[PDB]
Amino acid sequence: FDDWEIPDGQITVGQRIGSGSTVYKGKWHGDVAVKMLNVTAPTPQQLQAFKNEVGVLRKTRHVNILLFMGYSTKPQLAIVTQWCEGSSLYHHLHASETKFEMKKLIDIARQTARGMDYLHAKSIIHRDLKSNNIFLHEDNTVKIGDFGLATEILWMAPEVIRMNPYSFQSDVYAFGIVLYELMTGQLPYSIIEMVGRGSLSPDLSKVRSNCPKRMKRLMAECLKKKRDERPSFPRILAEIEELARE
Amino acid sequence: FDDWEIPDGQITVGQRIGSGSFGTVYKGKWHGDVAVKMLNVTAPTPQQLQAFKNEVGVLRKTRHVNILLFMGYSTKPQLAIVTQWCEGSSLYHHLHASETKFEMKKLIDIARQTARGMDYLHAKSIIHRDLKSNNIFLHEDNTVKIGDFGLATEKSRSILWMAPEVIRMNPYSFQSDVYAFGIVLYELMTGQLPYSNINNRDQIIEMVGRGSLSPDLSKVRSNCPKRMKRLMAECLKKKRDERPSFPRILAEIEELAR
Ligand SMILES: CCCS(=O)(=O)Nc1ccc(F)c(C(=O)c2c[nH]c3ncc(-c4ccc(OC)cc4)cc23)c1F
Ligand SMILES: CCCS(=O)(=O)Nc1ccc(F)c(C(=O)c2c[nH]c3ncc(-c4ccc(OC)cc4)cc23)c1F
Ligand SMILES: C[N+](C)(C)C
Ligand SMILES: C[N+](C)(C)C
Repeated sequence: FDDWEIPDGQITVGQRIGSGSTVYKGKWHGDVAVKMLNVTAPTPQQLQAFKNEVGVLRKTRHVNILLFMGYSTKPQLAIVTQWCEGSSLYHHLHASETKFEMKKLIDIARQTARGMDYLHAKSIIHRDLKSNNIFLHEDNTVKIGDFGLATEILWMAPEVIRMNPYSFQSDVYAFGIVLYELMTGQLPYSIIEMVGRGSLSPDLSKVRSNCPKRMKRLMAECLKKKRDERPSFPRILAEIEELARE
Repeated sequence: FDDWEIPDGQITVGQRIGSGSFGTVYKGKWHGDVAVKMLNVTAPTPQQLQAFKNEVGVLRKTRHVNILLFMGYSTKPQLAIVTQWCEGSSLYHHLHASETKFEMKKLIDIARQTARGMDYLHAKSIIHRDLKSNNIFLHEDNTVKIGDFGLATEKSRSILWMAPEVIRMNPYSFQSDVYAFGIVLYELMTGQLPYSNINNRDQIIEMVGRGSLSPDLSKVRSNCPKRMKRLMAECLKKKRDERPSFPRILAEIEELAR
């Protein structure tokens, strides 16, 4: 707690970047990102829950997840992480329209899976995984974010729509959707009633022609309508590592 | 300009930033961060190349802290211009997208640095023609840098920033640059663009062009100092001959700031 607190005198909040689970670029012993949560003058109960989550993030460390640097309470709850100069995967794919070579697509998927596997090995469900939460850092690594505050549509699993209902398996389906994004350059269904009941699912015929057959199949496994039929991240990750070498 | 050429083997073109004046802007690497503007030209004819080289000729001799530092050019695979990177994006993005709220003193500072940049360009016989918030950049070090002033003679041979005589036609001049600067001041002091309520282009053109419609000065901040508002109005005069020059604009600002 205390040792991770970044008093508001120590940090310069800069340009507003956008919204997630509200994000600014900032300064604190170098560049950072600061997420301002929608809370000021927290009640003791909110403060407590917040301290609990910061308790989890404190102990998370992996090259493929956003590095946690500290939190603030005044004037607003906030979370500070390292800055990712390469914007988000969502921005790269659907806005600036960057076209990565298939090697790079496979690489991004792999790094994402490494971070997700790590989170899950740490008993952290993401619940919100999407191309918007996948940031590209200057060193060319990929960092998953927005996994904080655990205990507190295009990427949603059918069971998560037709209400837990969240689970590790629903995370896996989100990752399937990200794979779809990577291999079609598009978002799916480009509704709730139809995906929830399993008569509508992402159109896999759309995927790139040079997408390796094992990637396409893994995407399909991750996107299965009944969650028990989805592969865990340990197996997802091994399968990606095998095919990337093959 | 052999010495200013940057062959494609020396630059790593990165993420697309957007479409500025004359071309498309990417972030890149060349002995550090750079911006590269890719012009809409590949396989230039000898005449395009020559025109482009003359322009590089001007750019290589320009140097002022309130204008993008020219770093060099490429001819292949496509014509390109390379300049220093501005980590703070554009004035336009700050005021209108991320709705950053500057204190009045920074607003005045931004107006001032821009004036210093514009004054510099004009002292250099360079007409901007495209001055707007979209091409006024905020550097990491908190300086402002004007861009898109490259290629003057090629433009020679955005309606919201356009002086009347430019709309109702080459009617470009130093004075129309001045009118543009006035629109930036309007943006700075009102936090908004002019004619915001008017969802129709050809309306703005016809009326502004004829002198019956002009930016609404009643919308400017309470805390905006009288001389700044006055200067803003002098800059926006419909008759180009009644606009001050940048030497006068800059001195007026230097003076009201103190
Ligand atoms: C340990 C993680 C805690 S968390 O689960 O709560 N996630 C978290 C916390 C705080 C943040 F600020 C962010 C966050 O969004 C970014 C962080 N570092 C970035 N670096 C760069 C861009 C970014 C630039 C430009 C963009 O273009 C629109 C998009 C994204 C975003 C971030 C975040 F994900
Ligand atoms: C010597 C001047 C020659 S010129 O007349 O041709 N101008 C010129 C040349 C080449 C360029 F790349 C640019 C140019 O646009 C930027 C330059 N350095 C930037 N640094 C940062 C953002 C920028 C980030 C993020 C944004 O967020 C949307 C917006 C703008 C743009 C530039 C430019 F103005
Ligand atoms: C402990 N941590 C620095 C890895 C977040
Ligand atoms: C010489 N310089 C124009 C690049 C500054």
